[PDB]
Amino acid sequence: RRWFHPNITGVEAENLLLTRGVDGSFLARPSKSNPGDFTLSVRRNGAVTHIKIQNTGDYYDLYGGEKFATLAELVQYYMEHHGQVIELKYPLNCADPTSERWFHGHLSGKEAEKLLTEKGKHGSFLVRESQSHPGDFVLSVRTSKVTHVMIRCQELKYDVGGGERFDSLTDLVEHYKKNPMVETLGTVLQLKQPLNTTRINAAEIESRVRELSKGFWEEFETLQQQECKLLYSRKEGQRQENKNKNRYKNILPFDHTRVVLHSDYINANIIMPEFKSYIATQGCLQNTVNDFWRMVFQENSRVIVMTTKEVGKSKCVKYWPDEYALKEYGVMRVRNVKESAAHDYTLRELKLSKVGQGNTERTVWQYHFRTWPDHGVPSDPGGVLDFLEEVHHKQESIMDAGPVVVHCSAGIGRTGTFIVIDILIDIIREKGVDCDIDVPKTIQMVRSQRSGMVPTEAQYRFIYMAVQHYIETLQRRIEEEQKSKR
Repeated sequence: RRWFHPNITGVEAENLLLTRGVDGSFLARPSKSNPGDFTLSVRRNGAVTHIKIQNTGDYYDLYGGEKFATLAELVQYYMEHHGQVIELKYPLNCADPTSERWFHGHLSGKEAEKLLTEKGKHGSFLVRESQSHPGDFVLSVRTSKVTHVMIRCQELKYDVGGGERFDSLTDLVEHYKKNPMVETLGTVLQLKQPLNTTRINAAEIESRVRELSKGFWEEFETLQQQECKLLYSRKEGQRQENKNKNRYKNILPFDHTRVVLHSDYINANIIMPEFKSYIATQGCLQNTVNDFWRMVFQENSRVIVMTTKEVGKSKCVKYWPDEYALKEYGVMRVRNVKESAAHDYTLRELKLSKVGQGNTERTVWQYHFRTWPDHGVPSDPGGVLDFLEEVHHKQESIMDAGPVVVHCSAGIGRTGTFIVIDILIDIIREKGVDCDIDVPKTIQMVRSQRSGMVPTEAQYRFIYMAVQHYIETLQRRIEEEQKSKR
């Protein structure tokens, strides 16, 4: 993601496009006028146009245009499709390495070495600012030893002391990743993966949250710089016969992880924790109700998680019948047995069966979350955690249960937040308080299965807050089992 510039103004973007760019040149930058949103600065007829990209929480909405899952999918679309006519021809690469995984800057010699010893493995690397020589940089690689390679900045160009000269540190790292440096003793300085700083033991969660609260925006931006690596094919969703099956024509499921209906299409993806499964799907459309019940039956889904409220826009269509009423959705029959109302949710006991087959009947428990706000995320994660614990205990109670169907609007915002929290809290529930948990790495893993899961920093912070809250209730529980009470 070279076209994204994290620390530039609107005026700086115009100068960089007029002096170092041409007609068709472009870049992406965070909106300083409205935090959270983004701006697409494109050069046309020797003039710079700034187009607003609204990050609503559910999608990336181009002002007076189309809606997308990620900023990378927006850029990828306009570089090969029509239209705006404004053209996205040449991506203007960023010299700023601040948003990269491997960059640290603030780090020192002994500090980088201590982090590489415990957190690192063979091939772990980092780029830090030089202490003894201001302006220069240091590349520290683990291989079993830690090797330091100086990066000299000579006239805005970077080099290791010999060879090619690069415009940016990202260009230096990317080149030596493909062509690795050879040590004098025949050792190979492999740049396999950057040093993991985000990986933390679930006991030091409160301390990490404290650090990011003074932080969170820096960590989430680093994760957003990885969305170019998740540009998998979405051809099945692009089909003419599948266009109206999509709520948003560009937020499409990945072909390798999509749910194939054995008329085989549905905007849904199977989420597998690649280190309980989930079906991350969009909000039901009036023409996709039949396809939804085909998916629940085929995949043997027993728990449905509705993250959108019942009560001025449509996010999900009533795919279930009224209490005590029975409905036929093509070949599938749904019977609403009982509706249980809690303050945060509504539990609907639905009986799904194939028409003409009584033996195929199973109980599908639909959990309808209502307390979620119209705009933004709640500050207290207690309500969501009590809901997910109830969802997990219902899922665990059923013997032959398939994936948990989770849906919102585009099936990427709330769906992504609810799935990631449930994955992370499942590790803490099974492996106890002492276990390794990585928030952005879990999101990136979920993101490789469905386009842009967890699109906002507020939703990213909410996961950290929900994980911290869940560990605290667990810690208080064990402490209470040891408490003298009367």
